[PDB]
Amino acid sequence: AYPMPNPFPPFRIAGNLYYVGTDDLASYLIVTPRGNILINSDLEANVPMIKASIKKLGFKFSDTKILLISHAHFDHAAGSELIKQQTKAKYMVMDEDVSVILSGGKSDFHYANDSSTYFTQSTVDKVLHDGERVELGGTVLTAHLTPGHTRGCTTWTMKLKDHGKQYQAVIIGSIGVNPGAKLVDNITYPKIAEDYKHSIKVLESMRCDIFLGSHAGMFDLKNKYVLLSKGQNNPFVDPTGCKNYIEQKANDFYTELKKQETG
Ligand SMILES: [Cl-]
Ligand SMILES: [Zn+2]
Ligand SMILES: [Zn+2]
Repeated sequence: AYPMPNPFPPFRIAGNLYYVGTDDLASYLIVTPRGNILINSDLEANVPMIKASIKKLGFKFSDTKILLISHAHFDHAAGSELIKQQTKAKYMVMDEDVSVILSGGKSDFHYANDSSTYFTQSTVDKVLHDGERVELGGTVLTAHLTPGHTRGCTTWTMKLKDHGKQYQAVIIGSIGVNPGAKLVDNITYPKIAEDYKHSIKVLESMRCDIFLGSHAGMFDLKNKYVLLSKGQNNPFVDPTGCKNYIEQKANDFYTELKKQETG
């Protein structure tokens, strides 16, 4: 059973990007004059928490115009149908992950036969592609296809202005290798290893100032939030941590590949 995340205080990360997630599953709110964009619906049990966080910041849940996700796995997309019903937000997903979203996880190349990983089925209002942009009220998000973890895992990026300076925010979708995933001669997802390697190439050459991810633990949410409360110069601007994390996971992939190929 996936550990139920604990509530986390919502806050502004930089520019018009706010954190409205939990102490684990990370969710983001981009506020614009023409509505807001929400990233990651998390677990069903988390929807009320996400709505509450958005309202705590002084915004309206009803102003959610677009719903996005890091990748198609229950812990990041299970609550999407509820959010669509409750806000009428337009659901946009990377083409490669659409099948999983429509089938509620039944078509998952790895978890197709694990009902504990299934989630409510939902329709995709707009199919996204590598490098496509999502724009609203002047804000521009770019969807980067960084496959492997899921066929259509998306790494979202955007430029934020903070304290007069410009910073590239990167929400790493995930390039982690889940326990059991087969990297060699995968029957259902043959290009899995090839995809991970492509993601490593993309991520390792990607400008990254404001380091974020689908999971709080990826970018040290807790400690950075504490520094933020202490009033430190945006502790979320962490290009060094981003570089190191990407390299670490890139190496974690090769460690698993090595294990599967020679262990
Ligand atoms: Cl990790
Ligand atoms: Zn996942
Ligand atoms: Zn996850």
